[PDB]
Amino acid sequence: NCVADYSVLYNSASFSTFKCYGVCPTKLNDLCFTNVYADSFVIRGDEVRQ
Amino acid sequence: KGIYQTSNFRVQPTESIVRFPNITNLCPFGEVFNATRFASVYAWNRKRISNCVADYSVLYNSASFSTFKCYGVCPTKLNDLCFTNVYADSFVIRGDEVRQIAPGQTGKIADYNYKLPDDFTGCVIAWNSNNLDSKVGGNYNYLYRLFRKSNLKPFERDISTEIYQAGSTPCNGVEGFNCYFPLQSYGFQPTNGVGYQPYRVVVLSFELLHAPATVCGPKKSTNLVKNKCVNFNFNGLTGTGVLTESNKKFLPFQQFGRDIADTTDAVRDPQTLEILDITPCSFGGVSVITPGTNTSNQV
Amino acid sequence: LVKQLSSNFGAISSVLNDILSRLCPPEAEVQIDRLITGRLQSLQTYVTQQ
Amino acid sequence: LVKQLSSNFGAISSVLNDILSRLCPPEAEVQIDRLITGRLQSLQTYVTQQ
Amino acid sequence: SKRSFIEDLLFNKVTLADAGFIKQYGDCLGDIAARDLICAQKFNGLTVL
Amino acid sequence: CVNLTTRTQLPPAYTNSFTRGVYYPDKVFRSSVLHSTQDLFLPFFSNVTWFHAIHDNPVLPFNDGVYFASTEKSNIIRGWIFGTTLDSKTQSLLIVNNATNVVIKVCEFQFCNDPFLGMESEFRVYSSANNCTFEYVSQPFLNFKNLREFVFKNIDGYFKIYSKHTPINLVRDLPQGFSALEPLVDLPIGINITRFQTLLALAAAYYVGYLQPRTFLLKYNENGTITDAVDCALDPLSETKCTLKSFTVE
Ligand SMILES: C=CC1=C(C)/C(=C/c2[nH]c(/C=C3N=C(/C=C4\NC(=O)C(C)=C4C=C)C(C)=C\3CCC(=O)O)c(CCC(=O)O)c2C)NC1=O
Ligand SMILES: *[C@@H]1O[C@H](CO)[C@@H](O[C@@H]2O[C@H](CO)[C@@H](O)[C@H](O)[C@H]2NC(C)=O)[C@H](O)[C@H]1NC(C)=O
Ligand SMILES: *[C@@H]1O[C@H](CO)[C@@H](O)[C@H](O)[C@H]1NC(C)=O
Ligand SMILES: *[C@@H]1O[C@H](CO)[C@@H](O)[C@H](O)[C@H]1NC(C)=O
Ligand SMILES: *[C@@H]1O[C@H](CO)[C@@H](O)[C@H](O)[C@H]1NC(C)=O
Ligand SMILES: *[C@@H]1O[C@H](CO)[C@@H](O)[C@H](O)[C@H]1NC(C)=O
Ligand SMILES: *[C@@H]1O[C@H](CO)[C@@H](O)[C@H](O)[C@H]1NC(C)=O
Ligand SMILES: *[C@@H]1O[C@H](CO)[C@@H](O)[C@H](O)[C@H]1NC(C)=O
Ligand SMILES: *[C@@H]1O[C@H](CO)[C@@H](O)[C@H](O)[C@H]1NC(C)=O
Ligand SMILES: *[C@@H]1O[C@H](CO)[C@@H](O)[C@H](O)[C@H]1NC(C)=O
Repeated sequence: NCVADYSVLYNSASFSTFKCYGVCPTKLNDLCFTNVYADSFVIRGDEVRQ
Repeated sequence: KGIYQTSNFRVQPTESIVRFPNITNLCPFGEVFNATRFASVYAWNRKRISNCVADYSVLYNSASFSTFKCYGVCPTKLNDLCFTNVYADSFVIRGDEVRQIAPGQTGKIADYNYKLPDDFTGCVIAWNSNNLDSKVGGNYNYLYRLFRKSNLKPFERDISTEIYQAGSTPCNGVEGFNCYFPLQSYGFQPTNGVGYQPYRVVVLSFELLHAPATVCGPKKSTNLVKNKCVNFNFNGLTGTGVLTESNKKFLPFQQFGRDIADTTDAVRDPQTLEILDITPCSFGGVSVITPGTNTSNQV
Repeated sequence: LVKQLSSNFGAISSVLNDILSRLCPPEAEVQIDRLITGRLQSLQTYVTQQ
Repeated sequence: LVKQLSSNFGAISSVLNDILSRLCPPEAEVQIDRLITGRLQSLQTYVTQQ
Repeated sequence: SKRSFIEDLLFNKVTLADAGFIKQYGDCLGDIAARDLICAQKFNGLTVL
Repeated sequence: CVNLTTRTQLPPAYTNSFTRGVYYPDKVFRSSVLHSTQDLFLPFFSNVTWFHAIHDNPVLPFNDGVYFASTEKSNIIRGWIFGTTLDSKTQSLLIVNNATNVVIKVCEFQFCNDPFLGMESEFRVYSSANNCTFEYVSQPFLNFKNLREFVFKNIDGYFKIYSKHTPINLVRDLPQGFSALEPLVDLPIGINITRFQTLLALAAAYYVGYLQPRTFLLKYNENGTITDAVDCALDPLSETKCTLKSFTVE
């Protein structure tokens, strides 16, 4: 039950990495999704590659 | 027994020939890499570069780049090429946002301040400047746009400063609630986190082998050999063939001529403005007439 | 022939608009080329049989 | 057939030497494969018609 | 030749767009003002036996 | 700046744009061939707005590239302005020729309501210049008889200007002849252009047409010059020529 603007993160946040597989990000504004799951956690810095 | 239209392996080229424009000027790499002041990202600088030889060995001797990503041209083939036009888009950004300077990316930088064509050809070069641009207490001379009514176009520079109506409240173009000033600044401190350190970025945009070349790599030219199939290189356009004199009325802006097949038919020599047709080395089929083996080997 | 429009030919999808709405030129064109060569192959086969 | 030498087939250029002077094996070979399969396809079509 | 009158008419009515059956190297290298189709074919491995 | 009061004008005239609006799509030399290319072109036999000087010029929209053309005998028509608001709030492309040097700017400009140059003096076309990012200046120099046809387009940050200057002997209307426009200049500006206006130095008229995304067939002759072209989707005959890749249909 969402509208996804990701402009608040622009206003405040600053991401080190933003890698999208299957969906290049610039086409992300004009799309709708069936299901969305946010898998959130914390890791060590190097392991971000993994 | 019979005749066979055999494949064409008989002749193989032996030597190479290199021909380039006769320019001895050294390119102003310093004025863009070694600059007192870089343009801010919203007002990024675009420097035409011309009448150049590009060695990029001075940067080797002194500089050390964090990122060197070339689209359309892998770097090792960069020495033996010449470019039609070259524009250095120079500016400074925040450290993380270095990822955003690329085709297909999105972000505040990609969307509001700077944008690349998805068909961009050229090289993005970035290195930190946390020990030069940054200063204690913050550096507020480097700003960027934070809100825009819509998305940017490639290489579009929007230097507008008028108030952005974030809400539906028309605040007459003056500061107020739900409508703020689009431009924002970074606080760069030498002790700040890596993702917040300033990075100097330069984007060399060009387009290859479609027009006369005035800038080129550092390879030295050679003499020309006619009526012999040789491995030639004219303004970075390589190939193998026999070079022969020709008459062609090339227009001043036209550098290459092409045949029905859209293969290069003739080249205007950069040093001596004459046109040379190229013809393949292995012209002419060869057919072997022979009696069948088990009888004789004469043919 | 019409059933061959359902083939992915190794692409993410058989629908052009899905790819174009999801993907952007630098790597979208590869999937589009795959679909184009597959469908052109099917047409060439059909014409040869005819 | 000769006009089909002008086709890019999705490549950056129809000229082999341009690709080879601009690109190096690990990803140049992909464009070269694209050109080779396109031109071999054109030849196969021509031979079939003949 | 031993072509008949009628055969002469036939050969003179239908046109054989191949520059005959002879087209030397020097013939193509001298024909640099027109970019002959047959020369373009010949430089790309296409030959007419 | 000053404001105009006395106007001897008429409703905007209309004429037919035909056999014109074609330019070289690239800088490659090719001869005695027929090449198909898809790009923004002026559709043949379209409707083109015809304007006269009073005996002033309105601001027009800039839709996906504009074809401009005009016939001249005394160099009245001395430049153009491009932009969105054209009041110094945003960068605005300015091209001028004051009989000495062709000048190109992208400065933020407060344009005069009524441009005029010179009768023989009084350069009065703008009133502000700030935060400029480009400047180009050439070297000094000093029936209608000369037709000049230009194409101004804005593609991915480059403002591309194609042109053709020819002698003529005709006053009434546009000629029926054929002429291709060579590429003259490509400026990296990075400006959002939506509206534009012309510049006069105060017999005079001009024509403005709009480009559309069309496919065209182009004929290079033995000297590599464009001698003829065919529109695609103009009409069934042209569509037949376009699909058949030929100018002659059996
Ligand atoms: C305003 C922009 C502008 C452009 C883009 C321009 C292009 C241009 N005009 C030229 C010739 C010329 N151009 C003009 C005059 C004009 N041509 C025009 O586009 C306009 C607007 C005028 C003035 C009203 C004349 C008189 C010549 C020389 C023609 C001759 O030989 O008699 C030339 C060839 C230079 C030469 O060989 O001497 C160029 C490149 N001139 C300009 O002034
Ligand atoms: C270039 O300028 C035009 C004109 O201002 C912009 O288009 C307008 O944008 C506003 C704000 O979103 C809208 O309210 C108008 O309806 C738009 N008009 C038209 C005709 O589109 C356009 O967005 C600008 N270009 C960019 C890249 O921002
Ligand atoms: C460059 O051009 C000049 C004159 O055309 C010629 O004499 C010279 O040999 C060329 N090459 C160099 C390296 O100067
Ligand atoms: C840039 O500056 C450094 C130190 O100031 C210097 O060593 C280097 O040679 C300069 N770059 C060039 C191209 O001269
Ligand atoms: C425009 O110039 C004024 C001073 O004339 C300055 O205050 C303002 O910051 C400038 N704007 C930009 C975007 O450079
Ligand atoms: C091939 O050689 C063998 C032995 O030398 C002989 O028996 C046979 O007849 C030969 N065949 C032909 C076709 O000459
Ligand atoms: C008159 O000139 C002023 C500037 O001096 C301008 O603001 C106004 O729009 C002009 N009005 C007319 C009708 O030209
Ligand atoms: C423009 O010309 C066409 C014919 O070329 C005509 O049908 C049309 O009505 C004209 N436009 C106007 C506004 O009259
Ligand atoms: C007008 O002509 C003079 C004389 O050549 C020149 O100095 C000036 O630059 C021209 N106008 C502009 C705006 O440059
Ligand atoms: C092409 O150029 C040649 C040589 O200058 C000339 O004789 C011929 O007339 C030109 N073609 C045309 C159509 O004028």
